[PDB]
Amino acid sequence: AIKFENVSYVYIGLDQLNFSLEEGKFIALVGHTGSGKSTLMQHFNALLKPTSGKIEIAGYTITPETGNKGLKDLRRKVSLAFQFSEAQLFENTVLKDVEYGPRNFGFSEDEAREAALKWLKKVGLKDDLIEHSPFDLSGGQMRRVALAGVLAYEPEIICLDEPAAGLDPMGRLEMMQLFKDYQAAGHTVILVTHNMDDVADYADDVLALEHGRLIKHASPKEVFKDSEWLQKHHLAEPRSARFAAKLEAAGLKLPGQPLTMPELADAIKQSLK
Amino acid sequence: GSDNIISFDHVTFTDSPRPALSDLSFAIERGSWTALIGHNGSGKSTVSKLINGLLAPDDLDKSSITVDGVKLGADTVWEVREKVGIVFQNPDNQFVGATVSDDVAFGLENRAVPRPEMLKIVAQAVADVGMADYADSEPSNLSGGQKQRVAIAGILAVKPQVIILDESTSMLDPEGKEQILDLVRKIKEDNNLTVISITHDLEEAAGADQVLVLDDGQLLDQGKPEEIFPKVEMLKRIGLDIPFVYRLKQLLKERGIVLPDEIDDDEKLVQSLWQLNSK
Amino acid sequence: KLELRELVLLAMVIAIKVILGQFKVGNATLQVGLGFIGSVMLGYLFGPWWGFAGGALSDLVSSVIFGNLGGFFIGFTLTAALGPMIYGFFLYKQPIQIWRVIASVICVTVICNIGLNTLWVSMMYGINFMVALSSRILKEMITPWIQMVAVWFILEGLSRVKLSRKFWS
Amino acid sequence: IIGRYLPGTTFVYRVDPRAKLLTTFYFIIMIFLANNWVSYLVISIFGLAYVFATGLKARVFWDGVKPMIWMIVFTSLLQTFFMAGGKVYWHWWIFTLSSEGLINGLYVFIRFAMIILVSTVMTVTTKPLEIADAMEWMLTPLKLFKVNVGMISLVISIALRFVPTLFDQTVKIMNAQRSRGADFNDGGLVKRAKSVVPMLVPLFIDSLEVALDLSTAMESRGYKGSEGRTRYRILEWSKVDLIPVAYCLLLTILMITTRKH
Repeated sequence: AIKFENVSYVYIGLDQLNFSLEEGKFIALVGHTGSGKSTLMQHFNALLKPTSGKIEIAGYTITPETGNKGLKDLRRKVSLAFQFSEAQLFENTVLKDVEYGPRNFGFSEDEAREAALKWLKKVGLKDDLIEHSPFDLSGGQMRRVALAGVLAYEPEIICLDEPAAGLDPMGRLEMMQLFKDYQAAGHTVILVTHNMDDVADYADDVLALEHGRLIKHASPKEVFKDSEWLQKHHLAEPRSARFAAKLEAAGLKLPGQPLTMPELADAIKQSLK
Repeated sequence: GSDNIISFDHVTFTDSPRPALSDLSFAIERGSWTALIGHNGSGKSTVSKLINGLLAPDDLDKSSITVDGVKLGADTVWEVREKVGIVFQNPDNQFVGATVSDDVAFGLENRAVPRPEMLKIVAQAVADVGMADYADSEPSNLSGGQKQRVAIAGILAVKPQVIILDESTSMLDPEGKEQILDLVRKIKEDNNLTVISITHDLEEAAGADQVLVLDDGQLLDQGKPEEIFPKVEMLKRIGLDIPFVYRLKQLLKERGIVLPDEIDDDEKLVQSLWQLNSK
Repeated sequence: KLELRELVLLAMVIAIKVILGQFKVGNATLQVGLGFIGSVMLGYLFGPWWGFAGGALSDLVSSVIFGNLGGFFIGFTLTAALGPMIYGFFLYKQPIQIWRVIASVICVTVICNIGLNTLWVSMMYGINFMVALSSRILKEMITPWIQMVAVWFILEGLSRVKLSRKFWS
Repeated sequence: IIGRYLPGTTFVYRVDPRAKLLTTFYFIIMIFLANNWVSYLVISIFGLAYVFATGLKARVFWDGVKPMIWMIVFTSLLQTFFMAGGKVYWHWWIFTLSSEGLINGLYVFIRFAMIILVSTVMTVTTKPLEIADAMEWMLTPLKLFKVNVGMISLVISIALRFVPTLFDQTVKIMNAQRSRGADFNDGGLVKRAKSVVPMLVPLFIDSLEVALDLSTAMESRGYKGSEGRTRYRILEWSKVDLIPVAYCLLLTILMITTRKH
């Protein structure tokens, strides 16, 4: 699991985070801008150490006096994909760029190549664009190459800061389904996002932050249960939730909680029958 | 009548085999909000640079871009860039000044506006967007929505006739996109101007007066949002995610609940389900 | 001769040089600053003359936003200008070669760090030239070889971007 | 580490940055003139009068001195052992500590102190944008060589506006590479030198993107060159700027008169 035991960070800041994310779920990390989502994300792989408290992630204890050695095996298991992760592309070819991570984490040149080729197939990159320069690709292709570079060494836990931002709707759907398949294969996906439709569609657990404190840790149905609480705590609903609220305001009784759009359509159909 | 006129443009984008825009011909009506939607390779990324003259069309004899009666040539680009102001995509990559007031003043310094008039105009434009309390703030201390507000203020300070929002909200959080669109709407009907949106956000295009649809450099289809978004298969096959109301109507139609195509916004769908629940 | 796009790129490389001059590498015994990397980008991408201008302006910018640590003296501005000019004499519009990297780092070390920066220290602090040199000889007899190795790998990194679509020229 | 300015309300903060930067340069020039103990005493009283007239605490000056205090003492001891003369204390094979050596070491220590103290006042007591404006003002006599000074000022202003942005980008890039296994502080010489490409190449790619975007935005907003433009942010002289010229003319007279020639 990922246990945070009274975790704080100062100098954008965290204050007494207590949660236990279980292994194998799709966790959404929500909250307003500046609520400390990026700080918590960087705490997941000890880029930032806590000022007080313990982190139990991937069999590793992270403490305020945690050194900078032994983080290679932590970062081999816990991977972060930063926002605009295509910025980090630097290598001569696409394949060398993807296998930079595995070769960093002790993969052999044969193992890193096979891992890179598998994950370049998985992120949906064309086979001829392998051995091209990373700077000669399109924006979506560079995003896919960056996502393959952080998934090639098969991390146990992957933390994503807006991984499908600014993408084709089919490309956005394909990336979110890539992460859903990756979680369905036995891994933990943490999605730091401001979108709420993907939180409704894919997340099993939701971490809500507000000014650096954990304000809710529940399923998306329980997080989006009441609209007053989210508006008070600077959180948005999915559009299906807002439309269900507009239907209840009119007076249509909707069975279940319609967080997604097919669920909302099914609720409208059954509410008409 | 029409403010911007494009007739038969081609841009081959400096080695590229295929032209990004191919025989493109549209007109932008004066005083309207027109949205250009399309895929990331539809050619709409070059339209704003073509309108203000930063890019030239492939053949000047057979192409014609007229802005407010002023044809674009190599010489009239500065007459056009005082009519057209573009808000670009990245908020801090268009933030040229050291502070908010210095960034808004940049376009006025280019026009050699005298400094006291410049001070009054900059203060008024900074107060026009919601940024009067941040006039001395460096861009490193601003959010993307605030820097987009400063970009809109700097464009607005020099009194243009057209604002072009070229993917302006595409790097913002959802709470910033709403604020920027509301601000641009307030600015538009407070300054009697035309807004052109190049966007992949189709909730922005749903509020437009006109929607131009681009597909591989061709003007695919044209019209109001209430007659662009009901045709769902075309926007599906050109890789465009239709707004919430229209894909909800599509899901309900796939579930047997047929709804008229003249429902354009969500409350209309609320009543359209109310009377169908009433019967 | 330099368009607005190249002017803004020169400002970016000046900013990069300032940021890299704030960076250090190596263990606690051996700290090597990274500003020579910005000197090499200034000389490699813009030539000797715009490299000279960029080095002088980078000294001014770094003095503005980090304080000019040595003092406030235009001799250090001249030295910071002269570095990228030598890198532009040796590396601008040239194929990447071992001898060019070695010779450029030697010429920058001898002309700027060993020779002229020692002259400014002896002029400012009133000491003899040999006293300033002995105060500075040990770092500048170790850092040239580290700089040669680093500059070598910088140049294929800068080359693979110049051959990419991102480089407009 | 970006911000070095510490706010205050003393008259030094009201002095024009052109006057303060000229006073800094002139104080370096007057430090060149100090050779005997009377001139070093005069330049020390003037520098300490400036420092006490800023009203700052001694800790900001100590932070200014801290990085090169070992360079200061090494240079001071090297001047102690080279220009030795007169008395002898603790004599060695070549090393000889002397009275003349100790006063020469004191002289070079005083010079290091007065250089650093006055330049720390320049950095701390005026805002970086104002220092940039003063430098643009001092590059004005380069117009005699037909050097485009407005172009230089534009390059300087863009570089200053984009140092914190590209520093955030550098830290972000390094964190993104470290997350997938990069070490920027281990490995030996070749491994360390290869490790700066994962930092520099994304930085140069980002700089190219920013340069294209910013030049596009500037040309969209009507920037056709530095000529024919007005200025929004001006520097204005005032009566408090007569204090630096009285401070510099009085220092000049005592420098010329009290030095041994």
